[PDB]
Amino acid sequence: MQNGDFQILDYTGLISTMPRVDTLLQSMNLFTEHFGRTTVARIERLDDGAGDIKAVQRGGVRQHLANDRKKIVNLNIPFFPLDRSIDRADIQNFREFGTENAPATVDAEVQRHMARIRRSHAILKSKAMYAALKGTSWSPDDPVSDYNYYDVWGATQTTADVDFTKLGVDPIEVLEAEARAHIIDWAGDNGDNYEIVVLASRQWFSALIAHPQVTGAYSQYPSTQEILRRRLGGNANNRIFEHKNILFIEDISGNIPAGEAYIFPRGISRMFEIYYAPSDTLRDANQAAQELYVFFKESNYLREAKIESETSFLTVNNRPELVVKSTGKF
Amino acid sequence: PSDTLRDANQAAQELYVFFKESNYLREAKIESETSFLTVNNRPELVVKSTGKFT
Amino acid sequence: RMSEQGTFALAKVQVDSERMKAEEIRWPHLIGTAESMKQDATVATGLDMLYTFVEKAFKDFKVIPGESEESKKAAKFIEYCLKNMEGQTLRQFARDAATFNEYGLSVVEKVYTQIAVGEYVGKYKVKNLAFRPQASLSRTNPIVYNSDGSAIVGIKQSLSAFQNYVIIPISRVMLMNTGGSSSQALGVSPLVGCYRAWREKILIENLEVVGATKDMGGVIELKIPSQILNKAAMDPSSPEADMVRGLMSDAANAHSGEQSFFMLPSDTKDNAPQYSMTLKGIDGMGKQYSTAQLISDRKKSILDRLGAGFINVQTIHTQFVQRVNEIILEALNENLLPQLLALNDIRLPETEMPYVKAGEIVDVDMEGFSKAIQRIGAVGYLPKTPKVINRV
Amino acid sequence: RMSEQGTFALAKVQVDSERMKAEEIRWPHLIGTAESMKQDATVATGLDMLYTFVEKAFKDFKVIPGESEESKKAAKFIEYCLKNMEGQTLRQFARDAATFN
Repeated sequence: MQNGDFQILDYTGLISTMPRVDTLLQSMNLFTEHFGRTTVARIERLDDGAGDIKAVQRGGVRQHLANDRKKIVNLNIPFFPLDRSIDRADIQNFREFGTENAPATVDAEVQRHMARIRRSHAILKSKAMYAALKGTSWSPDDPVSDYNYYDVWGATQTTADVDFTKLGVDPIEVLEAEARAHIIDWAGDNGDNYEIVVLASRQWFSALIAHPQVTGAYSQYPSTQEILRRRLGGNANNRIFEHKNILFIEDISGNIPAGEAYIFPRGISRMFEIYYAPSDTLRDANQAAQELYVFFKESNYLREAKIESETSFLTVNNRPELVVKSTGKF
Repeated sequence: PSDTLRDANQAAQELYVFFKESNYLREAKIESETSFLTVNNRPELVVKSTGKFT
Repeated sequence: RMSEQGTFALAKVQVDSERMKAEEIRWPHLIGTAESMKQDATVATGLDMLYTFVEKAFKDFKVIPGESEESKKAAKFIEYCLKNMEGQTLRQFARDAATFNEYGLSVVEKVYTQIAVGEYVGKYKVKNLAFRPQASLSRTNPIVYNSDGSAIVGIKQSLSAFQNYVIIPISRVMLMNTGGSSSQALGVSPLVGCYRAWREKILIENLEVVGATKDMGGVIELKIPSQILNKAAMDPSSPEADMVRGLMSDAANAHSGEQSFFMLPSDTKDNAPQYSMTLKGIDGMGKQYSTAQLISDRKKSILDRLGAGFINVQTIHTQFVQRVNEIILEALNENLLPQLLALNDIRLPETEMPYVKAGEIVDVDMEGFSKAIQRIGAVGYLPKTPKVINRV
Repeated sequence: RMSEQGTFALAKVQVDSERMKAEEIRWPHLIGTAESMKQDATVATGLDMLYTFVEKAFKDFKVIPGESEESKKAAKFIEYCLKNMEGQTLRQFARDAATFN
């Protein structure tokens, strides 16, 4: 590498940095994938139950039953494009920024753009699931869908608030009573022992552990999962805790508002779904959709290169009833 | 000949048909052209016949 | 494990390769640039000699059967089918298949028909190995891939070829290509590379013709006082006019013969004479570049890509022809024969599949062969079979 | 299946090829340009030497029969027919056929 006009120097190395991308929700595998053909989907509901029988005199009048109930809904899907171009001036006289004298190559910039586009698509997909879990679809600046599942299906948001400043009150005694009772009374089918999971912001999860009740619970004899001397979840970035037949997870991504936590059960059928629609191309029109489409074009006149990527999907929550907005006070 | 630069002053065909795709998988077009003249070289042996009816 | 973790990237390897070419040799144009080449007397000649030996090889073809009795019956049926196409012969097919040396690509469609009356009534022949000309194909996308650039689903033909003056499934088509890897559907024509040299070769030949015509060395120049020239122009019926008209015809006819001479007045007005006659010549030095050797270098540059460069004076040319033969045989042995036997439910093991063997492109040496048989025969290493006897 | 799905395009392959030729060598003119060539002493000589060996090859022709007795009788009849055309011989036919050069 060249130093001032009459001097030289030694090039040493390259340092690169990039922000973290979270994949916890992807890892948990809570969403089922459906590849459709159109941009409209249907969902069928069929709810049934029973009534009570009242006593009547013998030999006189009789009693009659009611009938069932049905509902049908429809939904649309948004679109997400992403494009970029490359010009001569970007590589005309710019050193590669790698080795000492290698000239800039179009391929390197193409790979950079590929990486950036992939990262952006992954981030968008991650944000979509977080938005869906909250009970609303993700479609910024696109009021065409803006579907609020609580309003669409008809429901209300259970709170199950908890206060941590009361050292003499175990917070779990409110979570159990409210959340688990509501979930059991609203499972809809006839099940048992549903597993409960909780997503907590850093502040909420950190405050929960420090509560005197939990510490006193495990302090006096070893048991297992030694909170005091080990670390929750080992050395992994995402801490894990399990107390009173519940699983607690910390949200590193920070998408959850600070101090808030969402409680939802596992195992329930078809609570979460995601649908993919085809792109705006003759090859894929009316065909089976794919996770992501990437295109690349080199100008036949040697004076341009362009990159193209697009995708279209929707995240749907089929049961707003089983999401509880835990809110902490400190 | 068709007006295309391929066959300018080159040859002739009864009917030219072309099909185009944008190469971007987003559009296509259809083309067709013809150029001909119908000539009766001997306007001597065709005789008109008009008829008064009723 | 048992799962692919990548793609061939057919749809990308193409799109890089179309940019990295001069624009006169990209797909929709190369069809015209090929036929606007060929009319060069060195380019035609290279292609003609290549087709000469390809046709020879696929004339006396043979089908080699296996060991079992089942294979021998299958080999006979294969020979009948390949020698009884209605209106087609393998020589015509070979000389149509070998067109990928001009366009990197060749498309042949297989059509099967049932037998009405004959030795193998009830079976299926091949009616025609229908050649699809590269010029009649789709000028936009000729070859269509999956939703991804992984594989090929078919080949598209233009709708303008069905007129006088559509997508064909891949399973029905036999594709041959050369000059590229398996990931280049549109193969590299051997004329790519030659193109820049052909452009130069032509331009130089044009300069030679105009240069030889314009080398006016020794041309006759005459100087006459302007008083005579001006008087003739304004007095057409004056003695000056008659003499000027005589000069314009006499000077044109001034050749060398038995009576050629010149007689001019010797008057003098200044340091220069009034009348003069001189023969011009180049006042300095002539041309230096010797355009002759420029053309010879470019001709050898073109013929080398076709292996026919020996005309400028086992060989390179013979080895080059074998390449074209093997490509055709792979399509014939591995795409038509297994399918043809499947239709007539002749299912055999791998070791019992018959195969077609092309003929020999170099004639046998009578002197060499005759004395080779004796040397082997005089020791007893040559079996006594009708196969050896029929070789004479 | 057993169905053609295309055409040879004889009527198009021609009409492209007539444009891509200098106009003195398109069909209705090439008949004149051939006979206005030949009178070059290098062009005549090339064609004459080609016809010299074509006539030689088709002079001592032979008919090769099969193995069965039926083929041998057919071969003899073929030889009689090809050698008894009224006013024609294969040498004359060969030197007329070779005019496609």
